[PDB]
Amino acid sequence: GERVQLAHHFSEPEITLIIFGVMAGVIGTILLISYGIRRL
Amino acid sequence: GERVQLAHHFSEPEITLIIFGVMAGVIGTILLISYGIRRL
Amino acid sequence: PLQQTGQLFGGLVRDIRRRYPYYLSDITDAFSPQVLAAVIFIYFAALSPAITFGGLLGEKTRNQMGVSELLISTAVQGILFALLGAQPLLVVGFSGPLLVFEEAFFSFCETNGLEYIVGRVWIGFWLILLVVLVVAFEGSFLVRFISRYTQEIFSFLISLIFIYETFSKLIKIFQDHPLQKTYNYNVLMVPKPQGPLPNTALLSLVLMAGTFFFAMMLRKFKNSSYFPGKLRRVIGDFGVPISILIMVLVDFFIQDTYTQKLSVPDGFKVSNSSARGWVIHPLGLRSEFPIWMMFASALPALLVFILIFLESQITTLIVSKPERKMVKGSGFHLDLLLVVGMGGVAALFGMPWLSATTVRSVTHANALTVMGKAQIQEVKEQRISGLLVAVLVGLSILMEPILSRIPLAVLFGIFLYMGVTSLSGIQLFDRILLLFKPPKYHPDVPYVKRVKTWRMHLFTGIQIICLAVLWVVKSTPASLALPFVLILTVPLRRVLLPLIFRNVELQCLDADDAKAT
Amino acid sequence: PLQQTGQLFGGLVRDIRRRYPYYLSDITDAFSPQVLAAVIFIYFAALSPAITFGGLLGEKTRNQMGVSELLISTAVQGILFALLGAQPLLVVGFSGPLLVFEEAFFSFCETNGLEYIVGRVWIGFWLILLVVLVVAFEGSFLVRFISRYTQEIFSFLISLIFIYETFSKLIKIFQDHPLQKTYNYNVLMVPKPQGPLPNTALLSLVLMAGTFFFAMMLRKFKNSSYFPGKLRRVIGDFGVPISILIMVLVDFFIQDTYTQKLSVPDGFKVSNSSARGWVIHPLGLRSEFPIWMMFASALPALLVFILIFLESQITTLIVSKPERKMVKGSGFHLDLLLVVGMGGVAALFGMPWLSATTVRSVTHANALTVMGKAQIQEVKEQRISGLLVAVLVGLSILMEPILSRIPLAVLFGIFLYMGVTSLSGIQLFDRILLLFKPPKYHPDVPYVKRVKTWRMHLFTGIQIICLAVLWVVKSTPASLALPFVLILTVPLRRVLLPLIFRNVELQCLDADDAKAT
Ligand SMILES: *[C@@H]1O[C@H](CO[C@@H]2O[C@@H](C)[C@@H](O)[C@@H](O)[C@@H]2O)[C@@H](O[C@@H]2O[C@H](CO)[C@@H](O[C@@H]3O[C@H](CO)[C@@H](O[C@H]4O[C@H](CO)[C@@H](O)[C@H](O)[C@@H]4O)[C@H](O[C@H]4O[C@H](CO)[C@@H](O)[C@H](O)[C@@H]4O)[C@@H]3O)[C@H](O)[C@H]2NC(C)=O)[C@H](O)[C@H]1NC(C)=O
Ligand SMILES: *[C@@H]1O[C@H](CO[C@@H]2O[C@@H](C)[C@@H](O)[C@@H](O)[C@@H]2O)[C@@H](O[C@@H]2O[C@H](CO)[C@@H](O[C@@H]3O[C@H](CO)[C@@H](O[C@H]4O[C@H](CO)[C@@H](O)[C@H](O)[C@@H]4O)[C@H](O[C@H]4O[C@H](CO)[C@@H](O)[C@H](O)[C@@H]4O)[C@@H]3O)[C@H](O)[C@H]2NC(C)=O)[C@H](O)[C@H]1NC(C)=O
Ligand SMILES: CCCCCCCC(=O)OC[C@H](COP(=O)(O)O[C@@H]1[C@H](O)[C@H](O)[C@@H](OP(=O)(O)O)[C@H](OP(=O)(O)O)[C@H]1O)OC(=O)CCCCCCC
Ligand SMILES: CCCCCCCC(=O)OC[C@H](COP(=O)(O)O[C@@H]1[C@H](O)[C@H](O)[C@@H](OP(=O)(O)O)[C@H](OP(=O)(O)O)[C@H]1O)OC(=O)CCCCCCC
Ligand SMILES: CCCCCCCCCCCC(=O)OC[C@H](COP(=O)(O)OCC[N+](C)(C)C)OC(=O)CCCCCCCCCCC
Ligand SMILES: CCCCCCCCCCCC(=O)OC[C@H](COP(=O)(O)OCC[N+](C)(C)C)OC(=O)CCCCCCCCCCC
Ligand SMILES: CC(C)CCC[C@@H](C)[C@H]1CC[C@H]2[C@@H]3CC=C4C[C@@H](O)CC[C@]4(C)[C@H]3CC[C@]12C
Ligand SMILES: CC(C)CCC[C@@H](C)[C@H]1CC[C@H]2[C@@H]3CC=C4C[C@@H](O)CC[C@]4(C)[C@H]3CC[C@]12C
Ligand SMILES: CC(C)CCC[C@@H](C)[C@H]1CC[C@H]2[C@@H]3CC=C4C[C@@H](O)CC[C@]4(C)[C@H]3CC[C@]12C
Ligand SMILES: CC(C)CCC[C@@H](C)[C@H]1CC[C@H]2[C@@H]3CC=C4C[C@@H](O)CC[C@]4(C)[C@H]3CC[C@]12C
Repeated sequence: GERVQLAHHFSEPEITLIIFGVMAGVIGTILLISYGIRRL
Repeated sequence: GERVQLAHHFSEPEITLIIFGVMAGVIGTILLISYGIRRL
Repeated sequence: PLQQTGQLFGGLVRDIRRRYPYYLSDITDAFSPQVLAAVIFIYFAALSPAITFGGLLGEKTRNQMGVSELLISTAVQGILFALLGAQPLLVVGFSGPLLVFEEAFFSFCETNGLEYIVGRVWIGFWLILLVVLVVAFEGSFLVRFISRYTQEIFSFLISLIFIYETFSKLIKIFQDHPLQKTYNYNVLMVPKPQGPLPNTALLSLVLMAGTFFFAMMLRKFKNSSYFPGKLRRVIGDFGVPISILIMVLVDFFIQDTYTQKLSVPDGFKVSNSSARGWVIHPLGLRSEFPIWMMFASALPALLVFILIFLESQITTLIVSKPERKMVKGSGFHLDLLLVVGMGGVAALFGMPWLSATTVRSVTHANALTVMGKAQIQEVKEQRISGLLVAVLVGLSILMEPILSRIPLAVLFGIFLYMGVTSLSGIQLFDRILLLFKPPKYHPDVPYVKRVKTWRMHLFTGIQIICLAVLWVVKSTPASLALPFVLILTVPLRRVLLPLIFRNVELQCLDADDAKAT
Repeated sequence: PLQQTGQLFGGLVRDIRRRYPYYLSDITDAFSPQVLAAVIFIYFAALSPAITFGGLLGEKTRNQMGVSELLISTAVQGILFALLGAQPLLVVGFSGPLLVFEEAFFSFCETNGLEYIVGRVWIGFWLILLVVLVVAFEGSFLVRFISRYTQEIFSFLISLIFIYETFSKLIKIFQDHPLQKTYNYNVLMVPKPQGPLPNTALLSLVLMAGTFFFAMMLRKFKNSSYFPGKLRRVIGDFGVPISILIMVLVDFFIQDTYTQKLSVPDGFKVSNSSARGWVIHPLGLRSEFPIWMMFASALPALLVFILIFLESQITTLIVSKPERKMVKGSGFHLDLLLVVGMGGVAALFGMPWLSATTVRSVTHANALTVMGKAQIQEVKEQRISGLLVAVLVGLSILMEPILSRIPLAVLFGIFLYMGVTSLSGIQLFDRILLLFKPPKYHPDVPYVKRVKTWRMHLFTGIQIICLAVLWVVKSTPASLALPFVLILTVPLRRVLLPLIFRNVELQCLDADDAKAT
């Protein structure tokens, strides 16, 4: 980073990967819900 | 005129009238000569 | 392209199918002197806003985002968009609305003791989610409801704002260096002139006027019967570069007088090495980032998404008009995905998100327009010019020895040239001119020959009131509401105008392709 | 009018018969706003040369002749010529060749210990004799041998010289007030700035460019489809006055910066009350005037007569061209008699003799030209505009409170406007433009459609060599020989051009009325 940075459990790659995984989960959830709707 | 001017025998009107009279004489001379020429 | 398939990501898939087959021609169509001239012209058109907005951003954010970040973001996003976008003539860069939002968000974060750069990261994360959903459900198809009415109101307003800011910069130069009997001949120069200097304001005015004049004359020459046709067109094609070179040389050979020059950052470094590095931790840099703000970042993300979406998609509509002879197609879904997703990713590196900018993109398209024998004949549609512009913006930090010799006033003349030439194809501007012409002189166009003169003037006047309202909103603290006020013109055209105009009148006055109904 | 009757004073008598019947219309045709605009425009066109040349004359003659004498001579001779002349659109005033002759004669008189003002009196006496004889024998009929070839070479050369001097004055302003880092903020102002001043050169450049730009735009507007037709024409008619007013107000509201202003003499007094009074004694003021110089004054009289005759009669030819739609006729014999005789009389009062000046007269005629719907429709031929201009020049000494607020740079823009607009009807200038055009674009005119392109360009090039030779002669001490070098073009057209051009080619290229042979 720059200067002194507060240390987190998750590093930048780890936390960004987790956020992107949650985002992928939510996107897949909404897409599957859309697939289920419009068919019944 | 202006400042100190040489005194002449003829004043400005007199001298200019004399010059114009001589000019009229010369013009009349050349005109009469032209009238005489082109006819003989 | 604005149709709805009903298939998930269908509009995106269609965009790729439509334009990517032309990929080879998107390279070989660049082999022409007109494309190099366009590169040089749009390079300055893109560099100057980057430098100016980056300076303002650094001033207003304590250098958390500044010139270097904006330069690198512009370069990288432009390269990627040129290589992958469906409309490579769009120019991606920073804009005034984005600067206003950065101001507002920085102020909000200061009030609540938040790290502004981390909040930006979370806005970016929400931006990526929003664009994926919008593109997944083909949300870009709603652009089909933005008719020439709204397109032209937006385009005319942006052009007028561009001209107004260009003139305001010159007025500011006069304010800093007024005309006085006496000056302090010993004035500190670093970092900038600390007091009024002689000849600076007038020389800047002269340089601006001269650049504008030379550009306008060269444009007239390209059209004209002078010189062999091929020479006239190349000289005409390199009109803006030639004008820039002439006025830069004029300023160069005037050693004693000071003129403000372009200034790029020293190197490829963050603007504030004390504040942040290149990568921003989403959980916080100095303080743990609050959890509630991780969710609350969706709303600023919504506003940013709306701003970028409207600017970019209206720009795409304008540059892709049928009358402009674009025969390769554009991708509304793909371009939005690219612009917004790259912006969301850029947030992770403390870099600005961008939008396809109307004046720059229209300037770029016009510089690639080849004119018939009057009538537009074709456009050099290709990816090389935009890619090269982005690369030059990225390399600007290394070419300081060249850029430091270019006065801003020369670029002011070029900006005026862009602003005036951007008004050409706008029917609203054409109709505004008709307000000052007797009817017999109105051209043979359907909205003249099929609409009564006073009805056409009433139609123009209603549009002018919309411009007045929008300009007023721009000049207030609630200027971020501008996209919604602009959206209000779509109901105005579809709900209220038919109450006072007959159908045939509206087909004449608001025509997707300038047709006689 | 150029026919020879064979009767003494016949051409003079015919001139009176031709034009004096229109005397009533020469008054009532002035009742129009175009005529008032022309008055205002030509007032400055005539005043500025009077002031500038009078200043130079005073500097170069020790104020024996200066600004006041030239102003009064211009006013009186203009009034008389307007009331009595056969071509009242000619503007009578001082010119550069006349200034050169005054320089040379003053130098000669200084070398030989002569009173310069008295020698001028005797030159004037000889001038009156010469013109009476020339008019008596219808000598003006020789003007018929000055074809469009010579007319256009002379007109183009005079226009180019006018533009060149206008630009040289601006360059001089920059030389006096260069662009510097530092200035002496305490600089003596009286009589004139004694050192460089800030902002002066650039502000003068801006004022000149702005005046020129506004004049050229207003001229374009008068032609255009904007505004109601009658309003567009009046605004267009008052184009030069409106531009002058705008730029004068701009300079007025800039209090701190210095610009050189028009300066008229304090009152109606001789320039050097110590040197001479109002009436000059032909026999001498301080010393008796030598008799041999009374006869030797004929030769300078011959040279002065040639200068005035050629300038005035070529100007009359140009303004009276058939294509200019002058339907009242001109008097070559009467106008020469008036101009030269009034000059000879003016010498008696220590005042300049004058000539009908080409650029001023063409400007005056063009300001009175009413344009068809492109095609010249008529000319407001009348005596009032010239008479009023002469009266205003005469009254200029009393309107110092107005003239002191007019910067010379504004008039520089107007002079540039005059110089560029004077080139319009010149076929030589039109053909020079064709040298830079591909043949397909050459207009449908007889010298294009009936002459081979390269032959037409050869014809133009020979004319260009004549301009080069004349301009070179102008830039040498033997610049008073210019009328003879110009006369040499008449043998060139009549003796040598037929050796290289066929008859039909010459009828196409040198046409008295632009006819296809
Ligand atoms: C690069 O960034 C430096 C600081 O960056 C810091 O860290 C990054 C990660 C972000 O979180 C930034 O927001 C953060 O500041 C810059 O150094 C800073 O310069 C400015 C200008 O002087 C000052 O910053 C702060 O301004 C606050 C105003 O909103 C001020 O609050 C004070 O304001 C009122 C009146 O306005 C005062 O009456 C109050 O006392 C109130 O405190 C800040 O005050 C205090 O802030 C910290 C809190 O821990 C203290 O430690 C400070 O000593 C200060 O008393 C503060 O002034 C500071 O000078 C400075 N701040 C820090 C933290 O270093 C640097 O200028 C910038 N570089 C460039 C080129 O712009
Ligand atoms: C108004 O006019 C004044 C004089 O006008 C005089 O009378 C009229 C009718 C005309 O005939 C004029 O030609 C005539 O001069 C002006 O006053 C004069 O100013 C100029 C500038 O200083 C000077 O005039 C003369 O300049 C001659 C140069 O050609 C000079 O000759 C001398 O030159 C060489 C070097 O150049 C010297 O080394 C020699 O000594 C040589 O003599 C004149 O010299 C002498 O002339 C007279 C002869 O009688 C003497 O009386 C003088 O004292 C002088 O020594 C002379 O300098 C004079 O200063 C002055 N001359 C006179 C006669 O007053 C006045 O400036 C003008 N006003 C304006 C506003 O321009
Ligand atoms: C800089 C040139 C070097 C000059 C050196 C001197 C030698 C020199 O350069 O001229 C010879 C050559 C003659 O060739 P030519 O007249 O046939 O050339 C035509 C010209 O190029 C036009 O521009 C054309 O139409 P357009 O414009 O494309 O629509 C036309 O094409 P098209 O009808 O078949 O479609 C061309 O044929 O050049 C000129 O064009 C004349 C103008 C020269 C003017 C002089 C230069 C100011
Ligand atoms: C400041 C003026 C006050 C305007 C008051 C605002 C109200 C207002 O003035 O409009 C109505 C009135 C209509 O009058 P109208 O169109 O009939 O007037 C025609 C106009 O003057 C043209 O100029 C004419 O041809 P030209 O030029 O001579 O060749 C034509 O003459 P012609 O065909 O018979 O031969 C004229 O008939 O004005 C206008 O002229 C239209 C343009 C108004 C544009 C207004 C922009 C200022
Ligand atoms: C394509 C070419 C463009 C044409 C448009 C030109 C616009 C130029 C703006 C000038 C006004 C200005 O900038 O005014 C602003 C300044 C200063 O104002 P203040 O009240 O002292 O400011 C108060 C705050 N201080 C104390 C910090 C300064 O005025 C002046 O010092 C007046 C000089 C104006 C010169 C006019 C230039 C020529 C204009 C006409 C050219 C045709
Ligand atoms: C309709 C609009 C007209 C456009 C034409 C403009 C011509 C202006 C003349 C400038 C040159 C000049 O005047 O140069 C002359 C001067 C000084 O020369 P020096 O060597 O110091 O003189 C030596 C003798 N001293 C010591 C007595 C002075 O130069 C300069 O101080 C350089 C500054 C020039 C500014 C350029 C103005 C903008 C030009 C481009 C506008 C499009
Ligand atoms: C649309 C974007 C913002 C993704 C979805 C937002 C929400 C649902 C997700 C994204 C990633 C998540 C965070 C990921 C990591 C952790 C660390 C854990 O010790 C506390 C919760 C916390 C801080 C999560 C809270 C909820 C969170 C912010
Ligand atoms: C063409 C003009 C100059 C007129 C003709 C010039 C000759 C012929 C004439 C005109 C007037 C004449 C002068 C008039 C007055 C006198 C005064 C006298 O005591 C001596 C001769 C003298 C000085 C004359 C000499 C000749 C003269 C100069
Ligand atoms: C408002 C400003 C900017 C422009 C001023 C001029 C406008 C309003 C003028 C110019 C020409 C005018 C028209 C001329 C003639 C007629 C015919 C009449 O039966 C109905 C009105 C109508 C159609 C006029 C309406 C007003 C009009 C359109
Ligand atoms: C000299 C500079 C200023 C102008 C350069 C262009 C001139 C010289 C060019 C332009 C067009 C040219 C002409 C084009 C074609 C031909 C046909 C040929 O069978 C004879 C020569 C002729 C008629 C050329 C002569 C030279 C020409 C007139």
